[PDB]
Amino acid sequence: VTDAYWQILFSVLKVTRNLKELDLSGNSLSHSAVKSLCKTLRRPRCLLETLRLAGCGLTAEDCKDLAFGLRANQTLTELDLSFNVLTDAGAKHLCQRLRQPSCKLQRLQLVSCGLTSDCCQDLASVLSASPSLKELDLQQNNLDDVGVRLLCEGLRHPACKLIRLGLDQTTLSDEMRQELRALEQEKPQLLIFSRRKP
Ligand code: NA
Repeated sequence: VTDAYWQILFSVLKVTRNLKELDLSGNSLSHSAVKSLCKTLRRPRCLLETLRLAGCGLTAEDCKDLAFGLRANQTLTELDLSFNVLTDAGAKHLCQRLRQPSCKLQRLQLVSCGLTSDCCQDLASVLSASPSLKELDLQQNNLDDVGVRLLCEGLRHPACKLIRLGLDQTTLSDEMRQELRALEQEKPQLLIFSRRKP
């Protein structure tokens, strides 16, 4: 799918009304496509509350353009970036924006994005300073005890507001698992799920 097409597609979006959910999952988005989309997100009338970019071929550099295009947006509440090789570098660009008080995302999914323990400090930073984040899906990533313990510091922060955290506990030490279960009692309304655990 060619750049000229994308360019015209995102121009059609700016002039259609009460379009509140954009779902491009499955479409490979070139870097030209990703920059165009950053423009439709930076028009002040962007009525978009849900943006789904799962399995689109996004890379770390696309996260920079994405976080930049959302600096002046306070309407978007769902973002799906699952199934893109974003790496901890991509996740870092995103966190710098999610951590802003101006950003009020509620649901973020980063399922299967190639994240490791390296990004958990930037994630915990979001956890302990986000005014509206209620759902963070980190399933199907390679987080170990190093990373999860940094997440727990963000979870225990009295400002943290998460109610659902998708997190695979497959390779965590039993010490780690116990820390996670103790946190069910310090934060009674946080649910820690995993479709990968029976
Ligand atoms: Na925030």
